[PDB]
Amino acid sequence: DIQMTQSPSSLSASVGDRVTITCRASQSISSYLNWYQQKPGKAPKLLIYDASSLQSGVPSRFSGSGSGTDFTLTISSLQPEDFATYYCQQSYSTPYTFGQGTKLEIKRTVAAPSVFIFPPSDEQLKSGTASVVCLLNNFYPREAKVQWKVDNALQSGNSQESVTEQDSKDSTYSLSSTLTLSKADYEKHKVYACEVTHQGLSSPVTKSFNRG
Amino acid sequence: VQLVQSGAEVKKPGSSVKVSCKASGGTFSSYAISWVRQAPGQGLEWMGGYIPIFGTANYAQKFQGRVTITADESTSTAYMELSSLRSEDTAVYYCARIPLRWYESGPYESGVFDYWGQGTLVTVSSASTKGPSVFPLAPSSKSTSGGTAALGCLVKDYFPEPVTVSWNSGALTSGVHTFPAVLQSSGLYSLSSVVTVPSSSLGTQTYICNVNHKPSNTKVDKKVEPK
Amino acid sequence: TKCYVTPDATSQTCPDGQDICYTKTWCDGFCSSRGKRIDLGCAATCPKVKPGVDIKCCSTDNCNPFPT
Repeated sequence: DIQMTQSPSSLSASVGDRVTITCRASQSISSYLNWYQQKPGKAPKLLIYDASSLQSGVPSRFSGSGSGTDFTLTISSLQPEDFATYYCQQSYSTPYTFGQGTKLEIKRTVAAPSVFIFPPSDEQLKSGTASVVCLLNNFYPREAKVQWKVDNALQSGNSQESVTEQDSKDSTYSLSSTLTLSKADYEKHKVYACEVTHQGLSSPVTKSFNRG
Repeated sequence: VQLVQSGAEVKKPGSSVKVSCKASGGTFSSYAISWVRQAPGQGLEWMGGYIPIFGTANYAQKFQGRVTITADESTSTAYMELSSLRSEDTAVYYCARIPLRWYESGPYESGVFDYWGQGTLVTVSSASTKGPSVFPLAPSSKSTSGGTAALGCLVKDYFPEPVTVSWNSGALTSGVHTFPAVLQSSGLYSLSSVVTVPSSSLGTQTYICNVNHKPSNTKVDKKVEPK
Repeated sequence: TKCYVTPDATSQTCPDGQDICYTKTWCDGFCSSRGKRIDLGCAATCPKVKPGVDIKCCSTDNCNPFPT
């Protein structure tokens, strides 16, 4: 099937900026490439069709250009409404194929995370279940690392990570790595610490809870 | 032109789903109704399309024999029925109008989706409806400032995804970070909502969270207090 | 006054003052395997033409038709 690859997988940029998103086709699709925008929890919306044509009611800021295999989307004046995943979908072949999508973020000042460790609640500890949640709060570069060291032993393969979408006012991010350990291995240790490695942090910040 | 699809559907491995897509304001015949599924945090995948005028349905090779697309001009409603549902079929399903361009040979489809419908989510799992277990997040051992006021509630072991957590019934909006849900091997989901309020502001205001898992009608409010 | 319009491709009462039916024909990429993209409709002036556009304008009713 015609394979289409949008190159700017993620592209952070300020509202006072102009952004261009690339989509490459495996086959010459000529002027048959449509452009769409998907905001979270919302269905895609067609911005540009037939490569350059713009649908009725689409901010002129949105301009599209290209032919053959290489195409470009120009968002012109970024407005907060214009920050979302954008998709390129050819119209040349029966197997209609889409690009992976490019997420437009808000370039903000580098902000360091606020690290917090939450010990297992006794109500949960009654059951064999024991969960330890670590919270990084308001960090700008989303790229962040979390380690889980118990009694100074790195703990890999026992934690799951969930990240919040960029905040509205702060334009920052928040992360939560919850380690899952049976009541047994829990009471079988003393130190429970969370390491945090981030761009804004000069030194790794490792908080700790010693209750065993 | 508007497209109004079915509601969410929870289905088991091997089961079959049929999703409604209702077209309004536009000529249903002169148009074509395709379908495109979006797996969680994934891209969009064309599943197939049906041009009523021709009555024929063009299906992708993948989904050939499992997808059956139908149209009822009477109700101007279009239907996508996927069978042999697998876990990986857990995704949002969208219905989209495709304009038709008239060439000399015959009316052909223009691969532009001018209109898209409110998505329908089909969640395929071998799990059954389970209510969540709200567990509280205690502070940073009454810290001086390394704690500020980071408190929260843990929503764990809840199966039908929709789950809504709020603080002080809407009084606490600033500083609230309800996280995205994460699926565990158990086949159940876990979520956490953590609020960064003022440190000194702790007994002054009682901080309680409000869980609403309507699938199992479990509305639980648990107090969050230091130690 | 009553000619054919492409997108719905039905006999659509042509609007007041408009008594034409342009059968605009031109070739796109797939002109090779499909044929000239056909375009019918209404007008009050035989529409203008581009190097590859060709247009036959009826003046009677339902005479802006498409080959099978």
